Amino acid sequence: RTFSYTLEDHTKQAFGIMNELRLSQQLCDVTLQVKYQDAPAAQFMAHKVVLASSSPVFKAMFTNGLREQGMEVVSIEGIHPKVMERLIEFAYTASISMGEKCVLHVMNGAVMYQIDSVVRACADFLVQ
Amino acid sequence: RTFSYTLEDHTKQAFGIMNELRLSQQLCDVTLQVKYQDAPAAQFMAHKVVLASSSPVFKAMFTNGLREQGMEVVSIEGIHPKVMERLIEFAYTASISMGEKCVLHVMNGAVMYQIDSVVRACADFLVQQ
Ligand SMILES: CCOC(=O)CCC(=O)O
Ligand SMILES: CCOC(=O)CCC(=O)O
Repeated sequence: RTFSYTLEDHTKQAFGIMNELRLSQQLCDVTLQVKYQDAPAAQFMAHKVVLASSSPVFKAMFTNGLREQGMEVVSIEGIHPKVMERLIEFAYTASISMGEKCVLHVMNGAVMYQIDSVVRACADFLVQ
Repeated sequence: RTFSYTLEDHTKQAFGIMNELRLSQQLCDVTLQVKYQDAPAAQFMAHKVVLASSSPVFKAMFTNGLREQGMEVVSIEGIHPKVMERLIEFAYTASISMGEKCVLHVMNGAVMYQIDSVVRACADFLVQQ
């Protein structure tokens, strides 16, 4: 015979533990340093493979050229720290929540990293 | 006003991409050397984050002390490569499949790494016969 099993919500469970390690700042290999004009400088630790799984730009960024081993600090301009936070939070939880006055900004940052999922979601809200 | 959104199958999508990165050996930070008895040696590269998310044992051994961040080679003992390769494939696909005269072996390695999900499924197959 042959025996097969599939834990249905495993990915949801496994991703929740991935977010835990991200808040616990454990097993991280990248540090996003965001700098926007007239904005406090931010700093976001994350896992390269997790961001690469949610954005083709993060994936192409971390798999091309000479990459730092252990911990790679990546400088980032053109996106506000608050927007870079919601993007990471979506990648780690598959959920994104902002105010009415920031959907356009989040949508723009979503396009900058080709997170197509929250691009279309921001579109449905703006033109409701 | 507020806006909320939830990609329900996102976690399945991102895990599929993470399985590709494993099969392409890109961004991997651990290499598991599995030599069981006299079986032919085998190596499995993976991401410590993914393994820590599916196994509390892998999480404990990757998030304690000072690990040489870069590419850690870890020797695995007491488990057969065919079973190990399947536990890794479960961690990246959430699906496991093996033979009948075999459920005992992957249940042991699953118990060895505290993957309760597939431990109960194997136990519920031995009882049901
Ligand atoms: C330019 C900063 O404005 C924002 O986009 C704030 C982001 C947010 O509150 O979700
Ligand atoms: C000793 C290795 O045990 C196995 O993994 C058996 C594999 C199988 O029969 O499907």
